[PDB]
Amino acid sequence: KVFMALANLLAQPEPIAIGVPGMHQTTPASQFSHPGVWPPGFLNPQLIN
Amino acid sequence: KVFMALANLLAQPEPIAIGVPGMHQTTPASQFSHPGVWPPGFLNPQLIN
Amino acid sequence: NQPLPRLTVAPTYDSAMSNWISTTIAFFIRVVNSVNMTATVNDLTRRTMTGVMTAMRQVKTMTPFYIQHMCPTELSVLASVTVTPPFQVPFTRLVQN
Amino acid sequence: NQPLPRLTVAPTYDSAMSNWISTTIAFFIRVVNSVNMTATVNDLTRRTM
Amino acid sequence: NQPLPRLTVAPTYDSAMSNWISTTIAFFIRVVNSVNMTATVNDLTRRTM
Amino acid sequence: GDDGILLLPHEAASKISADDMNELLTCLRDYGQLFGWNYDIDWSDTAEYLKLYALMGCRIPNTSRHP
Amino acid sequence: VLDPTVLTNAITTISESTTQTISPISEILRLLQPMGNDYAAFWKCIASW
Amino acid sequence: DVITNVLVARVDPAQRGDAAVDIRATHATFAAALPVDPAAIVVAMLCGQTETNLIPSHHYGKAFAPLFASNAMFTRNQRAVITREAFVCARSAVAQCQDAGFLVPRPLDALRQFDVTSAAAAEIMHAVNDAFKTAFDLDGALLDGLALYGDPRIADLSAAYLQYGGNVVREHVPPGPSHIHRALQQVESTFMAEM
Amino acid sequence: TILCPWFASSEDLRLQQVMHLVNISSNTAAALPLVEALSTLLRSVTPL
Repeated sequence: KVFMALANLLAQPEPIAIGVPGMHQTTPASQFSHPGVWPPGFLNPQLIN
Repeated sequence: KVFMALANLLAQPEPIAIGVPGMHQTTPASQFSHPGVWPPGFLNPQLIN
Repeated sequence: NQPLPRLTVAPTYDSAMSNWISTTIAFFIRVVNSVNMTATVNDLTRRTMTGVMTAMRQVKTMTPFYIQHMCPTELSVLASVTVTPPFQVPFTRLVQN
Repeated sequence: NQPLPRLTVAPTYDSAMSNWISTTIAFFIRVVNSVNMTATVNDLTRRTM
Repeated sequence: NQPLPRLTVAPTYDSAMSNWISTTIAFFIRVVNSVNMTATVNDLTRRTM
Repeated sequence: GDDGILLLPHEAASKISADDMNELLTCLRDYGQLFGWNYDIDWSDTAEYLKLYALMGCRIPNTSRHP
Repeated sequence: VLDPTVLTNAITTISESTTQTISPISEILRLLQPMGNDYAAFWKCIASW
Repeated sequence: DVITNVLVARVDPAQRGDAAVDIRATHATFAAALPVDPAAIVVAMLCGQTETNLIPSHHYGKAFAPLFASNAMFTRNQRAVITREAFVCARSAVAQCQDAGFLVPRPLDALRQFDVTSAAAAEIMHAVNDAFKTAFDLDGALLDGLALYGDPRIADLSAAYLQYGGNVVREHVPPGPSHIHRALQQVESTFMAEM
Repeated sequence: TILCPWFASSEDLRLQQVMHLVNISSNTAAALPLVEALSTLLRSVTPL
């Protein structure tokens, strides 16, 4: 919820991958409440360019 | 009617095809009332990945 | 169906409707606890709706015992007291032909 | 054109509308920062535009 | 965790809480002093932030 | 002025025994006897600093004070 | 006999009859029925066998 | 290892045909949340202060002193013996009227007993609980929520939590060694010889 | 020969709390009295 709060408000400058099809970069961080919907760039920051 | 009622609710998140001709996964459980319309993935769950 | 036992511990959960309830709810818990639901459902409400189902799964009810052991030996008697005898066709568990 | 999604939708930047907007803003951020605008407009209100 | 201190107590920055504070301030200054925020926000009010 | 609030320490403030407080105010009333100071001690667990009142952190406007 | 008070006491521990009333009250709105209905549709369903 | 659910059941999934199925279904989940403002915390976690001459060893020794002079530290300890001995003697009351229930000795098994239903054991365990609270003079919620599901016949208290990677603990609590239950077992043994 | 019976074993204390979690409701309105029972004692005896 912290990580997808900054990643929410920067979507045009910095996009990162969201694994699940229902959620996107501009999805509100209140909804990121399941362990499987964690962004793969948040688990492994090496994945983010 | 029980199987298709769940299958209606997850049309895009579980995008599976139904082998009855002319008919789709957005077809309700009220329609499935004839034995030639039972899905072949319901007949053989090995067709469902 | 089966004949009626003495109503002990194991002949109240051995029923096929106890088999049906305790596995449908066990399936519908991992539906709401899946990955795709959280676009609308919250973590509290995933933890709440699970709690509703696992209460519904574990409410002691005797209607599986009735439908397994008591209801046929009532329908067999009530068939012979109606003026119109029961017209009945056979059932089919997913055979399609 | 893309087909209709049946999932939860969020505003994305991969569309051609967003490709049109975010590249004509990127052109007028160049006109404002161009040499013809440099001598005329004050610098601190040039950053404001 | 640390054991209960035996001497007179003072506000100090060694703590992991302070390490959480002094590094999340250090990131958000780099948010303010980023290329994605330099061109938008005035230099007189970036250093105010 | 003549009146003022006495405060108890935050550790054992509200958990003080009333039998200990009655032995305090007996000694405080006998303390002003060394000066002739008749202390008008009140122990009603309410505030009164300069003719203004309280009850559980709610200011009580004395309507009888301003007729 | 058919008495819904056992499951009502079981669903009361997670009831939350206040707000965010979307999901759990819509259950018991069609599940409680103290004076809502008789249990006819159950026995009508046995009699059809 | 994200703790998705914390799971506690009244009925164990053993006598019920319930052991192989998932632990989200075999237990009940603690669904609670506290939406605390981060705006309130930042101007709290970066904002509090103490006085200069404060030493926490002296502060806490003065502070915790009026709350350890009381006897309430020992009250819940001597309710746990009562709660356990209410639980064993009501487990044993149900499992002796049942035929071959839990592993309890059954000295009254020569006596006739027919109605072994769920409401039968409910009218036993509540009759134990009402005759246990009256005997030991307590008005608390002893054994009351244990009959919530409607089945005291199968009642073993268990606790678990399901981590996200399929892991589980399932550390279930058995009852401790009883003393009044073994007295009742001796009273029932000398009953049959001296009816 | 005093006899002041107070202590339970750790097995007896953990048995009581599971039944205390059984007797409680599982919603957020029943665990809210517990988190504020300790929060009152946290405000009561604190340096901060």
